[PDB]
Amino acid sequence: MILDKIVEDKKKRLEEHKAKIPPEEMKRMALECNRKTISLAKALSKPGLSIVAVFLKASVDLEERIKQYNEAVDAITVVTEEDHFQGSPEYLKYIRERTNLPIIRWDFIIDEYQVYEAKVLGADAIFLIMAILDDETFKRLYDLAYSLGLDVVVLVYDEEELKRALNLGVKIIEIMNINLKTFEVSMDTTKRLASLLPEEFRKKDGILMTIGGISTDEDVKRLKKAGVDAFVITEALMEADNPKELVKHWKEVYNN
Amino acid sequence: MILDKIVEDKKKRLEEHKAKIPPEEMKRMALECNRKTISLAKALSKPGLSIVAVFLKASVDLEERIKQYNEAVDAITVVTEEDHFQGSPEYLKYIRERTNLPIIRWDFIIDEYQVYEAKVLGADAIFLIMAILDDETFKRLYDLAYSLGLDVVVLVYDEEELKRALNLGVKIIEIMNINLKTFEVSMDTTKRLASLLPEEFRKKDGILMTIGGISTDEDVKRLKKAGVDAFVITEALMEADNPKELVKHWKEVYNN
Repeated sequence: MILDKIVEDKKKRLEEHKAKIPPEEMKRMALECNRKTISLAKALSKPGLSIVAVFLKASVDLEERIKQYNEAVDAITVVTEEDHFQGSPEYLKYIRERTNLPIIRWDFIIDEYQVYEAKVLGADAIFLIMAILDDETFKRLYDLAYSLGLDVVVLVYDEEELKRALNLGVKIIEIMNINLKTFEVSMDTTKRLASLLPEEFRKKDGILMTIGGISTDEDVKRLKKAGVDAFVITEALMEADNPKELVKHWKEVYNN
Repeated sequence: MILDKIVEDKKKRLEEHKAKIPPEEMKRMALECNRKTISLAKALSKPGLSIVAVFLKASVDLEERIKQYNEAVDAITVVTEEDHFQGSPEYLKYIRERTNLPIIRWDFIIDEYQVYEAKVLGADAIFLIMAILDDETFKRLYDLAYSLGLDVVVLVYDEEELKRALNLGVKIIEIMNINLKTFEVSMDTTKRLASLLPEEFRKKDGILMTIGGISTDEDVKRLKKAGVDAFVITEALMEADNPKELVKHWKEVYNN
């Protein structure tokens, strides 16, 4: 119903893109074209809570929201998946022109084509999902992204993905606050998994990000306790009349 | 991005329904109201390949498609999830009035409220997903559905879910033909998992259903080889000009 359609749509989209810009050419452009990446790692490990805002096209007002986010948050995620979310390379290009913050490309990134393409489109980082990559494929894509000067946000969902992830040298880990077995979106997830991080994680420049289930001041206080360095926000920042004030308040609750 | 939104939407929808029809009342109606269920089990274990067609509202022509499906397929799945797919109790009611085939309610069924509600709405079976139910909750909902005269289609995705499922007495198992680690939708999945079914599975009235990745005659021949009793179809039957001919041809390829 859901997972099977996401997979088949993505394979067809990849074939549609590879037709327009062939893979050997996309690789050529990534290697030849000049772009200094804006460091996501530096923006996420700065003291205090870092905020990552998400740009979704669906599930000009955009120029305004970009300007608001530019003054409020620390990095931007752009969703380029096309069938479920109506993203596109053009959408990312549009936002890239209008912000100096680090951009993370969010997509189902399973192919080196998409890593080269991320570099070409001006992303500073990509999202890799442990659940849809075996260990060989993950290491390949992870290494290629860093060879291009990109950071990588690694999404984990449970204890063995985290284990796999730490076992593969990962430095930026995002935990989704979902618990499928209780059909719940709660910080109880990050809390249990964060406890399994080694004590040297932050010391060795490890970065912990979370997404989902945080909306109250008490929620934010739980993050600091857990060693979360950054929070990824979707609708809460889209719907806020005053994103800068919301971020400022979250950061104060975190720091105090 | 995806999983967290599906979970939060579903919890809010459940609260919206419980407000209109409280749970104690929904239970009263399920127990008091008269309905003889149409046996899904009998329709799926009849000799040959059984076809289950899916009614999705999104992702009157409907009256026509129902009539076409009534002459072609062996059971109907109705998606009642509202936020991702635009289903509704009304949608199920509408289809129920117009078909004598067994109906499976497809939703994220995590609450006995939804099992009682399925009975009230005229479903003959419900869908339970191993991945989003712990063993206590699964057994409760599985047992309640059968106490109401409903069948249960149990969705499994990997080897330990199947193990869990067989360990809980399940009789109708649906395998989704997805492989997350290779980001593929393929019968290679059902084939590997079907091999792990005990030899007594079919003898003890076990029923194996698959969904996804089958579209060619060779695909269909792989199903029989694997002991698949039924195939669940979505777009292939929606888009067919002649569903009865498509089903007839699939059934011939299976039987020969």
